[PDB]
Formats: sequence, structure tokens, C-alpha cells
Amino acid sequence: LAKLGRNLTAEAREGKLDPVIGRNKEIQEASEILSRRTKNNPVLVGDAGVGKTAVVEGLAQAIVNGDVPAAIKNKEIVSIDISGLEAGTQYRGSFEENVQNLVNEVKEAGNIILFFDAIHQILGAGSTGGDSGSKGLADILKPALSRGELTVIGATTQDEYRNTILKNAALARRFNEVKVNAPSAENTFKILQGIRDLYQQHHNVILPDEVLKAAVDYSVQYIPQRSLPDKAIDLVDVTAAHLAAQHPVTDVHAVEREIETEKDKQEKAVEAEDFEAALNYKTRIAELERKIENHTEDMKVTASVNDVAESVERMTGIPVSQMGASDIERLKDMAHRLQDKVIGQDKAVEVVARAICRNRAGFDEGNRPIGNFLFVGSTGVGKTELAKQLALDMFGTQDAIIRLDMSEYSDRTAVSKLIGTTAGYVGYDDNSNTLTERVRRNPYSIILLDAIEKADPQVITLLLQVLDDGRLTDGQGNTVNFKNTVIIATSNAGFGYEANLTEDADKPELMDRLKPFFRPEFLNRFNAVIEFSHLTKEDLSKIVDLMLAEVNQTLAKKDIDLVVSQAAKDYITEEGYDEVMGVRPLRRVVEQEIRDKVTDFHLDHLDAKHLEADMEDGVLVIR
Amino acid sequence: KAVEVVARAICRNRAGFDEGNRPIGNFLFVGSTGVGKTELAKQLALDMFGTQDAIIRLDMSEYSDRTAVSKLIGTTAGYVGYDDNSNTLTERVRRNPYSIILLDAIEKADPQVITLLLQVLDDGRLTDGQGNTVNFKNTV
Amino acid sequence: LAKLGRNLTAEAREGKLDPVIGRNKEIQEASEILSRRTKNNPVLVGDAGVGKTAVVEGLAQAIVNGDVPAAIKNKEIVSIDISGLEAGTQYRGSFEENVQNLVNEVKEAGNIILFFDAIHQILGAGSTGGDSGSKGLADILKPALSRGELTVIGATTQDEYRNTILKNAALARRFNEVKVNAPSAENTFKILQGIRDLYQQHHNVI
Repeated sequence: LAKLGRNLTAEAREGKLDPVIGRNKEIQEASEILSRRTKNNPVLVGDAGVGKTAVVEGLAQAIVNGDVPAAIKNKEIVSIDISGLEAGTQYRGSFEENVQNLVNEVKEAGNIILFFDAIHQILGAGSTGGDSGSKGLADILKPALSRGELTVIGATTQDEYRNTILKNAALARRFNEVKVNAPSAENTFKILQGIRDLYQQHHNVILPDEVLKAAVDYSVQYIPQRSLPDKAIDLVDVTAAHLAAQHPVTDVHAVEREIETEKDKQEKAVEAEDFEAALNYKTRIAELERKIENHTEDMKVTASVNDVAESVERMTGIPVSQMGASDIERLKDMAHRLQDKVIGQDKAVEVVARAICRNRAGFDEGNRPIGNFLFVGSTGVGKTELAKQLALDMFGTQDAIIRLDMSEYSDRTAVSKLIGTTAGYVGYDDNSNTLTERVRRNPYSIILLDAIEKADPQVITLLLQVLDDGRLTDGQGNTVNFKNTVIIATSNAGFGYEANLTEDADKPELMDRLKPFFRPEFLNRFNAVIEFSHLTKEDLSKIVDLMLAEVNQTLAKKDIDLVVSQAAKDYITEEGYDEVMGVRPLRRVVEQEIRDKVTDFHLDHLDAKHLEADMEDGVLVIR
Repeated sequence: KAVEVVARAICRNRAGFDEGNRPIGNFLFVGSTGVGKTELAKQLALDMFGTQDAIIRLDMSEYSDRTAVSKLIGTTAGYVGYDDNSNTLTERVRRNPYSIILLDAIEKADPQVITLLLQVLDDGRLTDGQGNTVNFKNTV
Repeated sequence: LAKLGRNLTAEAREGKLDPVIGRNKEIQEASEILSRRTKNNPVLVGDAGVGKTAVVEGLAQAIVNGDVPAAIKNKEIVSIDISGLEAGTQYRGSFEENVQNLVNEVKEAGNIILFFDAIHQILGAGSTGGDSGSKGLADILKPALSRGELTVIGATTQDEYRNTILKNAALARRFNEVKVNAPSAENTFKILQGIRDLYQQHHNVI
């Protein structure tokens, strides 16, 4: 049926396959794929182009070489291309007979195996979910499964397998589950030596062992993707692309165009039978051809392994050139690296970092999402620095984070004064535009529940009781499976007191103040809690030292950099350390005080490097 | 002193001294209708932009919590969706990413109605009801 | 496929292009556009007739003159006109075979690059937003992206790129983002001297 398709054993008989190894255990697991006499259609799993096809091609290779038992002797494999469904019908004719014509050859041809890369869409012409009623093959093959005539094999998503329950009588009573995969870095390296000999000749590049190791050992730290085993190709591909910026302009064709001229004269010298001239041209061209071929030797492509490691930053934008051998370095130092940029209490990192530590170390129970975190505080700096700064040390950019706005969950005001009514609480922020499509790209993300208190304890109770098993069944009956997800829930906290030096006198009573909108069943699921702790009349200058740095970092884009006095604090803090507000005035005073004065002197075209921001009597007079 | 508030924002932007992500900044004029209400927005538009194009007025009269029972334009449910992306909000914001916004008379509504826009102007970006993001440049 | 289109390198070989410069950094950024062996379909950005086509024409010029590495030697560029979709069918026949016939030449002809000025509408016959279900090319090319047969390149609005999330598996796992543009007035002036010699002769003006 490779007519109509691709005969995979025929390409195996011709040596057309990539002999990748280390996947031998999945060929060992293919001992049952080939041997089961009935009800024998497995359920493979893998990524798009993962190479689980290459396993079955590796199985086909095992069939050609006789590395298989006699149960599968002389059994051909053909890949049936369902993606070419309806091709050639013009949507005026029919295809369903070309499906029964797949059956009509192999039922009598005898000893045919059939293959697919990945299918769920076959059950469109069958029993499926959202794509029910569409065109497919199952209307012809679902009988073939029930009859036991055709066995067609291939992979899909393990969570897509849930639709077996729709027609379990045809699918559950004919299938057997495969153990998914185990892409270890140990077998990666031997493959990576196979990868260079496949690609390093493309760009005249050398990819030694330290580059292959660095392509995974250095990159694994910053790749949360399932596509890591092939990320090493991207790094050496982009490396050659960036190294190719050295020699894009060799005029190899300047000599080739000379040869085509001299050869064109040579052809005319021959027709005139002038062979002193014809020989002279063959003489020159031979030298000219040797000149071209020798240009290759002046274009050796050699990255340093440090340059390959720098490729990880160039096309990602993640400032990590300082690294590293950083399996442990990040575990211990990212916690210290955080607090250098934090404005608030210091014990918050020990709560959140340890969960990033024990997971990355691998010391975590068999089924736990990271753990449920609760930060009690108020809006602004205290609310957002933790989630933002963790995301930049964990993941580097503003991608793997979702904010759950409880403002859409106001029990008091949900009468469509704002976004909607009470009925808007369900369904939309369960799987709709857009929740799940971001959870699937980022199974691992930061969840932020913004300000718990807006709703009934049952609203908030739904998510947290369900995060025990790292799995949530949505309104449509589909299950989202959570990997390694951290939730930082947030509330509007505080406490009323006698004197500002007695704010921290009543420690557990913060939870009693916040009690009305939750219960101990909600509280006891959290990892000890992160406190309310306040802005102190203490080293305020650390905020001012960073803000002043943000001024010059902002001005540095136009090569503008002033001297800024540390005495700027003396006018800022006067409102800054007000316990009523916290860190509210800090940004408002600086962005008003300096910004306007530096603007007035750019008009005089004065060089910033010789101007000094020196305040006098609470007024900034830049020198 | 009203010009020193509004002109400086037209000055520091045009000079290029502005943080990496700020729409211009949020301004509030407390006053009453007539001359005091409208001269600032109109006269700034003629010195910034010269004609009656880059300016939208958000009528809070459509946001009366007390009277939205369809005595006038509509009910409470008319508060959402229409003055978020509908005929015509966004097609004017796309021609004029930079425009003057006028919120006419805050007091007509619940603080949560007015709170929506202003908490979202921090990053110069607003996600609408259809899941699309409007990106604000240099908007006052 | 310039039949059916416009062969941009052929017009580059004939000296039919406007040699605008100052955009060399976007040709330097086209070092990856030409060289990436797989998952190599960039995401350009620009204004309508901005001349980001002129960059790729400037890239085509770089290919003709050998100002490019060997990764892209003898690689032709053709502009495939999606705006002529359904042209000649009378809305009685079909076009989807004339799409598979774009594939059928270049898959075996070898060493063809394909171009578009600006596309979002391809995913109408695919996965898009408001214009989902309309006619397009993506039903034939989205497999071609997954297979790695055809790479077609061009620009759009950077905010329109948000629809990648709909079929990220075909689009996010096959694309790379371009740094948009930087039209400075410094390089404008040298162009402006090129603009007068192109137009000042039209009206006998200096």
C-alpha cells in the first residue's frame, strides 16, 4: 500500500535509516507489538517527530536483520498517510472506497503491518470528542478492528488516549498501552556523536566532545521543554549560522565566471582546431579550479565551547554569560541573588527557593505539584516583586506566569457593573479563552491568585483541594495534568494596632483577621505562609540605591549618565518610611525629582558625565 | 499651573526622557462643566496634533449606577463590552495609538468600573473581552 | 512557480531592484533566515509597502552577487501571490490542487525559496481567529511545515503574531522571531538622495 504511502521496511532493506540506539528497550517492548496474535494494536506515545517512528523503523531494521522472533518474519511495514485524506477528490467525489481498497490488498496480500506517525483524527468518522462527525478512516477500520483483519500502529498524546471510553468496546478491547519513553542524557551523548557526523559536514564545522556535552549539560538548565534531546542541533545550527557571519562574502564565483569565459574560448579554440590555445586554457583553468577548491581551507568554522554556551543567551536574551557548572550553583545562589533585588522581608526566599531546590535536586514525592504558597500583603512592590523576580531567575522572561484576577470574583458587585455577573465565575476561568492553551505550553508555570478575599470560600476551595494530585477535571470532562507548578496565592492583609512599634505584636491574628473568607481546610494546605512584614525605618537607602541606578540605566540609552548624590534619600524618606503607605512614595519622588531636572539641561546640550545632581534645601540643583 | 503638569509630559517624551514602558501618565482635572472642563483637552490637541482627530471622550453618563434601567441609553449590562472594543473604540485607537483619552465625570459609577482602566495603564497594555491586547503608545 | 508569481532573484539578476542601503543589519539578521537547516521559517514585521520585501529583495541581491554564505547558494526566491487565491475558478471549480501543485514543483525542482509580502489570511483554511473557516493555503502548507518541505517567508503585524498559540505545535515549533526594524533619520538622508534621482526628473524639479 506504499502507493499511497511509504514502505518502511523497503527503505530499511536499502540502508536508508538512521541507526540510532539506546532505544533498544522500546524494541524490547516491541516484542509484544510484533508477537501478540490478537487484540494486538498497541498505544505508543511521543512528541511530534520525537523519533518514535524511528523506533518502529528501528523495529523494521530489526525485522530486516533478523533481530526479531519468527512471529514477525517477512512482515512488511507501510506508513499509511492519513494526512493525505481526501487528496484528489476535489471535494466532489469520494474517498471511502480508497479506504476499503487499503483493506482489499492487505487482507489477501498477507503479512502486512501498517503504521502511522500520530493519529487521533481517525475517529472523526467514528467516535471522538470535539471533532466528531468529520471525515476519517475509522468507519472502515473500526469494523476491521472488531474483525481482527488490520492492525495499524503508531503514537499519540497519552492524555488524548482518554477518548477510549467513548468506544472502549472497539478500542479498549483491542489495545495495549506502551510505556512512554525515557530520554536520558546518558544515551543522548552517543547519539550526539552521531548527530555531528550527520550535520557538522554541512558548514565545515568541527563539533568536538566538549561542545556536544555543553550542548546539553549547559543548556538543560535553561530548557523547560520536552524538545531538549534535539536542542543540541539548534545550538550547533545557530552556532554555524553565527560563525558563518565571518565568511559570507568569499568571491568564489569571481573565478568560476572567469572559468566559464575561458572554457567558452576553449570550446571555440577546439572548433577552430587551435590546440596550442586550447591547451593553454585547460592549463589556466586547472590552476583556477585549484584556487577555488583551496578557498575552503581559509574558511574553517571553529566555535569555542564558551561561544556555543553564549549562543544560549544570544537567541534567548537571558543574562547568564557568567555561568558555569551550575547544577548546584543556582540551587544555593539564586536564593541570595533574589534578595539582592527584593524590597521586603528576607525569609520569603527560604520558602520559595527550597521548593525550586528540592524539585531540581529531584527530592520530591511521586506526585506533588510544587506546593501551595500564600503571601499575605498589600498591592504594589510587596505584591509583585516575588512572582516577577522568581520568574526571571527560574525562567528569565514574562511568559510562564498567569494571573487569576479575583476582581472577576466579587460576590458583592457581580451585577455587571464591571465585567459580568455571578454566572461569569464558572466556565470562563476554567478552560476558556485563554486558560488552558497557556497551561499546555507551560505545564510548570507560576499561578498567581490575586487577592483571595473577593469571594465565597467555596470558589477558592475548588482549585486548592484539587492541586493535591496535580490534576484538575474541567467543565468539559477533560483533565489537565500539572507538572511542577507553583501557586502563590495573595490576599489583602494588615492589622490594627495601638502604636506603630506594636504592629508585629499579634502574629497568628493576621490569619484570624483574614479568617472570614477561608477556613482551616484551606489554610492547612499551605507551606507555612509568607508574613505581612512591614517597611521599617531602617536601611531605606537600598531602595534609593536601586532607583538611582534605574535612572542612569534609563538615561544610559542615549549615553546620558549623571553623578547622583546618595543624599537624595534625605528628601525622599521623609514620606518614604511612612508606615501608612509602605513603599509607595519611593518611586514617585525620584521619578519626579530627578527626571525633570535632567530634562532641562539636555536643552543646553550639556554633557551628563560632568553634571552632578546635588540637592540644596530639599530642592534638586544639578551642578 | 495646569500647563506645567501636562506640558512636562509632552516635553520629557518628545525629549526621549521616559521610562522603558510608560504611557504618558494619568492626569486628573477636578472641576465643573464648560470652559474649565474642555479648554485643556481641546487646546492641547491643537498644539500637539492640530485638529479634532486624536481624541476620544469616554461618556460616564452611560455608567450611571443609579439610573441605568434604560431610562436613557441602556441598563447596567451595557457597561461591559461596548466601551471595551466595540463600534467604535479600537478602530480609532489603532489609527491613534497615542491619543488623548477623556474620562468624562468619574463620579457616575462604582469605583471598580473606573479602577479597570487605570490599573491596566501601568504597562500600556489592555486585554479586551475577546482576548486581544491593545498596545498603547504615548497616550495621555 | 513564478507563473503563478514573480521570480525575485531573476529580477535581481537583471538589475531591476532599488539598491537601498542602511538596512544591512536586517540582511545580517537574514544570515539565519537563509542558513537555519530546520524549523527555519522566520517571522518578519513591517508596514504595508515598508520595503521589508525590499530587504528580502536586498537578500536576493546578496544571493546574486555572492554576498551570502554557501548555505544559500543557487537558492531562487519566488513571490507566491495569495491575493490571487481562487482566481480563475469562477467559484464553481477548485483551487486546492493548484496549491498542492505549488508543492509538486518545488519539492522536486530543488533549491527554491518562497516569499510573501504579508500574510495572516493563510490560516483561514487552518487555525486563525475571526476569519476561521475561510479559504487559504494552510491546509496544504501546515503539513508542509510539519514535514519540513516548504519554507515561505515574509512579514506581518507583530501583534497579529499572537495567534501562534492556536496551533503553536505547527507555528511555534517551526518559527523564529525577527527584530522588527529601526528606521533612523540618519540613513534616511542617504536614501533621500536616492529618492530625488528617482523622482526629481519626473517634473523637471531640483
